[PDB]
Amino acid sequence: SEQVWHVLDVEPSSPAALAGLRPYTDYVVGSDQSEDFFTLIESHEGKPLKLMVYNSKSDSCREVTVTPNAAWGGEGSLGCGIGYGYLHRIPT
Amino acid sequence: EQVWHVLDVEPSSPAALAGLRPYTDYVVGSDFFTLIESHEGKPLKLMVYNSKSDSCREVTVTPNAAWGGEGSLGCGIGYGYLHRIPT
Repeated sequence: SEQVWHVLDVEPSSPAALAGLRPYTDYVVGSDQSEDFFTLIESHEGKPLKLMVYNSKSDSCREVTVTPNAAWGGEGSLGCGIGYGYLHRIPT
Repeated sequence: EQVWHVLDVEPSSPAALAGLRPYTDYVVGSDFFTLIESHEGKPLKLMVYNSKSDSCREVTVTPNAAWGGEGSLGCGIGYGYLHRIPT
């Protein structure tokens, strides 16, 4: 129940991108109020969704607002990849 | 028709997190300072030209006056182009 979802690649102009979610430095640590991430994203299709987001480089938490939209034009409803806990990315 | 030249970009600043490339990026869309202030703690969509790629891309930055540093972006900005010479 203390699950963390690591934001990976963020497509340009995706719901995720408009919300300001940052590839590989941001982690979704909760909504603003008991549900997991995927059913939340599902159940807020077309509706704004508040999220609490930890960033590793700034080492700090912030509020972010996202509207999932399966019709944004690409894959999914957010247009990002997501990892469980932490995936280790090597900048090359 | 205005353009802003991105200069120095501090490590771990909102501009850095947005992926602003120092000295080669130019904000060419969506004054700029007012727009920054009015988006304190809020994502701002920018259209950015880079001079190595000769291509445009959408960037999203989230200014943060509290980022712990001067301003709320933590980059230097010039109007149009500032002719800096690395020496």
